[PDB]
Amino acid sequence: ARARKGALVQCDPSIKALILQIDAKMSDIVLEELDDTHLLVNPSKVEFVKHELNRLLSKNIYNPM
Amino acid sequence: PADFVPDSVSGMFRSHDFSYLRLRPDHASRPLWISPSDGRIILESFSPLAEQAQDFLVTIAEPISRPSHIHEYKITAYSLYAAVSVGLETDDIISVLDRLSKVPVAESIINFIKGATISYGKVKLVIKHNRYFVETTQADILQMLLNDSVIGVHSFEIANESVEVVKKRCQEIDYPVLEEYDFRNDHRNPDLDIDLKPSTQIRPYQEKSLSKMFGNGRARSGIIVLPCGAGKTLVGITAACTIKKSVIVLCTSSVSVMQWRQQFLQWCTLQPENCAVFTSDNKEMFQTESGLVVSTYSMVANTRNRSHDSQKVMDFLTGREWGFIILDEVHVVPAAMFRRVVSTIAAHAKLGLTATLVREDDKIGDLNFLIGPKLYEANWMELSQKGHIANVQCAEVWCPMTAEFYQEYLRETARKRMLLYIMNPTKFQACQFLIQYHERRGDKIIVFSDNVYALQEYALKMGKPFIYGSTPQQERMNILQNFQYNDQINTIFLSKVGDTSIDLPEATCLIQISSHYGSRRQEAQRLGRILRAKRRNDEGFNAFFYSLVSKDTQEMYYSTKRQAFLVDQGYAFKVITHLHGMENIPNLAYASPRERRELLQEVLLKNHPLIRKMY
Ligand SMILES: Nc1ncnc2c1ncn2[C@@H]1O[C@H](COP(=O)(O)OP(=O)(O)O)[C@@H](O)[C@H]1O
Ligand code: BEF
Ligand SMILES: [Mg+2]
Repeated sequence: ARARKGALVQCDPSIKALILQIDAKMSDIVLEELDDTHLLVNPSKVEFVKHELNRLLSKNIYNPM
Repeated sequence: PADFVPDSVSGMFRSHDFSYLRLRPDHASRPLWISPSDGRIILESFSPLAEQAQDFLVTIAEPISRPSHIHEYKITAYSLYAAVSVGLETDDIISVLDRLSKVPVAESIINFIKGATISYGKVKLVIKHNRYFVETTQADILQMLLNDSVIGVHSFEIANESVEVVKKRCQEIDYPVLEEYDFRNDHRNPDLDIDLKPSTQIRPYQEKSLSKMFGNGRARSGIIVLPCGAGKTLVGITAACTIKKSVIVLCTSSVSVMQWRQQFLQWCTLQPENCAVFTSDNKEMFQTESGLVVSTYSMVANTRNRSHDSQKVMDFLTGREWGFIILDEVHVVPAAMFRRVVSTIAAHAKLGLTATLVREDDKIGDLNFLIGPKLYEANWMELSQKGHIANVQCAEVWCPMTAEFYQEYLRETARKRMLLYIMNPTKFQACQFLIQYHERRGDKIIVFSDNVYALQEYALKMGKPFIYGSTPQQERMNILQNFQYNDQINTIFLSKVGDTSIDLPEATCLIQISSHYGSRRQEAQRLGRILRAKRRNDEGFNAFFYSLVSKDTQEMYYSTKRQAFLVDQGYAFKVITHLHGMENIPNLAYASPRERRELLQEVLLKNHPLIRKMY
C-alpha cells in the first residue's frame, strides 16, 4: 500500500532508448523502469522530455528550407 | 500595380501577391500563369494548347517539377542561353509568352528576356589541323577580343589549353560563342560512310532531339537529356551516321564501353574493321583512314602516368582532328580533371548524353562553355505512358531498428553509425522476404549497395553472385550474361560500379540496402536499370523499386532527400511500414536473439649462387 505520483510514459524501444539517454544526461527524468514499453517519469520533466525528444528526432527528418 | 486595394489575406503572401494585375477575358483557354518576380511558369496540362507549350516551355525555361496535372517551369539565364541558340530571337519568345499567358507578361519578365536573348551569333571558334582559331565575321570584334584583359573576316590563333578560359570569358562579355559544324562543306577530314540499316526504327522523341540539333543544317554542339533507357545510344549513333566523319566516344565504364561497340555494330552498318575499343584490356587503334574510337574518361583524362602501350594510342587520338565526340554520362565531364579531355581532343562537334543532369556542387553550369547549351529534354511519364519505358511502383520500406542495435547507434560516431544501420537484422528479413516473393513471380531482381561489406555479407548469406569495384572485367561480364540468360540465377548483388550505364533488359525489380548519402542522381540512375524491362508492354505490368531504410536514423534524412529529383519528374514513393505475410515465411535471417547478438558484435568489432640451397 504505497502511492507514488508521476507520469506513465508508453512508447516503443526507439523512444525508450532516447529517454534513457536524456535521463543519463539529466538524472531526474526517469523515476523507474516498468517494462520494455512503459517508464515512470518525473511530472515536471514530462513537458521537457516531450519537447526535447522532438528536437533530437528533427535531425533524422529532412526539412527542405 | 497602381490603385489596387490589398485584400485582408494579402499578409499571408509576402510580396508574392500578383493580384495587382487583371485577368484577360480569354483566361479559360490560355494555359499559362507567369510569376512576375520569380520567373516561374505554371502550365495547365489539361487544357487546349497544352502540347504546343510543353515543347516551347522546355526550350526557354528549365523544368522544376512536372507532376500529373500542373507543370511548373522557371525562366533563368542559362535556360534563355539554351533557347537563344536554335534560331530564336527576343520577339518570338515575347510574342508566344504573351499569347499563352492568362495574365499579361509583366515588365520585369520582359526585361529579363530582352537582356539575355541578344547575345547570340557573332563569334565562331573554328579548328584547323589541331590549331584553334577564334574566327569572327566582322572586323569590329578585334577591338573587343584582342583588347580583352583575359584574352591573350579576321581570324587569330589561340592556345589549345586556353579554350576553356576564352569560352567562359565570352560569356561574361557580350558575345558567347557557338560551335556549329558545316560537315557538308568539310572535305579535308576523310569521311566515313556509315548509315542506319533499314531495320532501325527511329522513335519520335529521338527524331525531335536530333531536329533540335540539325535544325538549321549545321550540327550544333550541346546536350540531350532523355530518361534512363530511352535510347540515348541510338541518338548518338544517328548523329554519327548523319555527320559521317571520324567520331570518338567517351564512356565512364569498361562494361559500358563494351556496350557501346555492340550497340553501334547492331543498329547501324558500321563495319567492325573500323571500330577500335580503347579500354584497359585492348589498346589497338584502327589504321583505316576514318574510323571510330570508343574509350573512357579514365583512359583519356589521365595526365601523370601513362604506360608505353597507352601512350601511342593517346598520341594517335590527339594527332588527328576528330569530327564528333559523344560524351556519355555528361554529368561527370565538369569534374576537376575530366573536363580536360574536352579541351585536349580536337573536334568540331560535341554532344552530351545523360539521363540526369545534376550534381551536388555548382559545376553543372560549367557545361555551357564546355560542350554548349542543352538542346532537348524529354518527360519521364510521357514516355512511360507511351510504352517506351517501363512503369515503376516506387516504395520506401520502414524497417524499424531492433532495440539491441539501436542502443549502439546513439553512442557511436557518424562514420561507424552508417555500418550499424545498414546491417540491422530487420533489413535482412525484409530483403529476404521480398527476394523470395518476387522470385516466385518470375522476376529478375537487382540489389544495390554502395557499402561493400554489407554487399558481401548479404550475398554469402543468400548464396547469390555479387559485383563490386575489385572485380575483373571478364568476371563481372560473365555474371551479367548469366543473370540475363541463366534461369537459375534470377538475382544479383551490384554495387556503385553498376549505378549507371549498364543495360539489363531483363531486370524488372530493384532493391537497395545502402546509399551514397544525399545524392539524388544515384537514385535515378539506379532506377534506370529496370526502366527498360523487356516485358514493359504486356497488360498490367509494373516494375518495382524498393528502398529499405532504418527508422529513427539518419538514413531517412538522406532517403527523403535523395528522391527529390524523381518526385520532380513525376514518380511518387509509397511508404511501406509492414510487409503482409512476412512472419509465415519458414526461416528468416537473425530470427533468434542469439544470432542478433552475434551479428551485433561482429559488425561492432569491424572498427651466393651455391648457398641458394639453404633457402
Ligand atoms: N529505337 C529503338 N528500337 C529498339 N530498341 C531500342 C530503341 N531505342 C532504344 N532501344 C533499347 O532501349 C534499351 C536502352 O538503350 P540505351 O541506349 O542503353 O539507353 P540509355 O543510354 O538512355 O540508358 C536497349 O535495350 C536498346 O536496344
Ligand atoms: F540512362 Be542509361 F541507363 F545509360
Ligand atoms: Mg546509356
